Amino acid sequence: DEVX
Amino acid sequence: DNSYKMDYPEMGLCIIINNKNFHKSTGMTSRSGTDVDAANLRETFRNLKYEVRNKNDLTREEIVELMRDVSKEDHSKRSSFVCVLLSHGEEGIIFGTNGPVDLKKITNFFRGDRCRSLTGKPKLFIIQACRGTELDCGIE
Amino acid sequence: KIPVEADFLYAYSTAPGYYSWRNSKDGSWFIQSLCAMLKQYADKLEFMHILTRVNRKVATEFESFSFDATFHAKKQIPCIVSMLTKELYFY
Repeated sequence: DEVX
Repeated sequence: DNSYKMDYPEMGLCIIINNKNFHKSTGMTSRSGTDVDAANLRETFRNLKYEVRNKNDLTREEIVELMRDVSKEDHSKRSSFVCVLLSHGEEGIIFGTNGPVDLKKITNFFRGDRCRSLTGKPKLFIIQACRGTELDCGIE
Repeated sequence: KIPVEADFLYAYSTAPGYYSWRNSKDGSWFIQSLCAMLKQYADKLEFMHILTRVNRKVATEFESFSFDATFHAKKQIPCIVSMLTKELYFY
């Protein structure tokens, strides 16, 4: 999981 | 009549702006997995009879440029307009590969007086980007 | 004569001021849920109802994982902003  | 007339010759356009790789100078990390989104979206909207156009890694200028040109086209035979933006961002701003573009700016290209061919037609903007830095801790 | 901002719909992946989640291999929570729902209901439901399904899917079936306690076990709820004047169906 990664953020934008 | 209480629903949009979708019987025009073609369903409409569907611009998908997929930004994965950013310039070193910006300090923005690559958006891994965005290709899957770009690919998935392309298929779905294809099956909906839209004229899909994939644009990858565009600079803030190329984004405005594209939106400017797309608004100047004739949409009289088109039912709607869909615009998807996959990228980094913040409230009211989406990132081009070299810098931020405020949503309001590219949105204006399609508002009434600017794009008369789309007047009375649904202009949809689907946006996958951050809108700040808060985190939702959930409950239950 | 109608408003210039009328007939616009902004489907945001997350709530105002929040981060939005993306997965390295699966894609973003929002988009993958969006396409799923479109495929199944684009020929049965009105757009607003489809987006509501997406809200439930993203809000229910997804939760983050990370070794960084701060970004671990976080949730997301999309946000629909409609200024559409009529109902929208894809048929």
